[PDB]
Amino acid sequence: ANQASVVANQLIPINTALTLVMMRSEVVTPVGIPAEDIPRLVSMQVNRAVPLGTTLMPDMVKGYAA
Repeated sequence: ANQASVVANQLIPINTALTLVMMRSEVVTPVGIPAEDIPRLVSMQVNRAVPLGTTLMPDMVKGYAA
């Protein structure tokens, strides 16, 4: 139920280091990367461009392992 995920706050381009302005927290379905992981994601890279409003999933971030 009320578990919040990391959602793209702007289009995130491929192979670009994640910054805090790119990530917001939102309750969405399906559930993606927990919103508590936003600090851990800073400077990690996505392996695909992520459109605005997309829920970040584990498989999209290079090197991510919960």
